[PDB]
Amino acid sequence: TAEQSRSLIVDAAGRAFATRPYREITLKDIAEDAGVSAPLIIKYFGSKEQLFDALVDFRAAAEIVFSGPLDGLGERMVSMFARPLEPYKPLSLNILFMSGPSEESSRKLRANYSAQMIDALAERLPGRDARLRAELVMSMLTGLAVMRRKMMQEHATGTPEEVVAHYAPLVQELLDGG
Amino acid sequence: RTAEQSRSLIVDAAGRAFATRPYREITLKDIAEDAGVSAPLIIKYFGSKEQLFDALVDFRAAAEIVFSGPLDGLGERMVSMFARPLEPYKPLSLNILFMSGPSEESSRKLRANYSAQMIDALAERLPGRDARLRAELVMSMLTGLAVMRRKMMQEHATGTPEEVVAHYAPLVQELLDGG
Ligand SMILES: [Mg+2]
Ligand SMILES: [Mg+2]
Ligand SMILES: [Mg+2]
Repeated sequence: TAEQSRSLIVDAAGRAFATRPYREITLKDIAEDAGVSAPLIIKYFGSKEQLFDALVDFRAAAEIVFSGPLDGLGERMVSMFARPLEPYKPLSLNILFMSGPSEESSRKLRANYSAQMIDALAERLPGRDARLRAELVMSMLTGLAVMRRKMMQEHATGTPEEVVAHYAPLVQELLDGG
Repeated sequence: RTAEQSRSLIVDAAGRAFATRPYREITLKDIAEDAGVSAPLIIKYFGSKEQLFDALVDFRAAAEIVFSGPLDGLGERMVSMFARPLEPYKPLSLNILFMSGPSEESSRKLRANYSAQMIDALAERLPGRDARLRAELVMSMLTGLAVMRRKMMQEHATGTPEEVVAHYAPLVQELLDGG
């Protein structure tokens, strides 16, 4: 029912917002990609703007990325960001890149990312400069995914475990503090 | 002023345009308007829109700047450059890439150039095993930092550049030294 359709819609909307300029996207485009009709996107989400708001609520992402103890969190996060996924993931940064002169959509995304992603990590870190360190962790993780998935693509060297071996201890140093 | 200074204005305006709007939505007229020069002047110095684009995505000068000097202390020097609070569309490498899309010719040439001129150029310098991977990870860290601070965070980026160096440069230096 809603479950299978909504997931198809969210999936299509994320792709759309992460790959095309905000100002170009219609609900009809999203519906066509989702294999649904536009009216039931309006039923479940109300408007394009509200659909966008759902896609820039980062609370679920933070629940996935920061799950579990700080011990070994570096390696768990790098594993996830080292997976060779689509060039438009993570959605956070890719939707941001597609904003352009859509200033309100960019503003909402950035405010939510700071509160729901960065601060969610910063709250958990021991020691001094927790906020700065959380920004640096997300710099490393998002920078890795964008570099590998978008800039390098097939040119990317090394397997995910090799990425983890080199990069996770560095992420873990930021998590641990000092 | 001089030819050299007209060229500087054009390159500045062209980089901004290509890093902020889709390739297809960019005209030499608009670049000229932003630069404060005439479009025929852009043609004199660069030949065409495509050739201007090719100049922008030639990363050899960027590599000379970013990888200059001994490997000793290079991490700190590199984090110092990428920690500066520059425009949200810099670095041009990534921002112009974001404006390209579905492995268009523009995108293919940009990526090939970045791989050879940036990644491989750094990798050739590194001691120890897995040099290409380590160069990719260094650039991941540096570009990730600048995009996060300049584009995502903006006014709410935390810390001065020296504070960023203190935490981040030793990590960059570990990858340079051996991984
Ligand atoms: Mg993210
Ligand atoms: Mg770069
Ligand atoms: Mg070597």
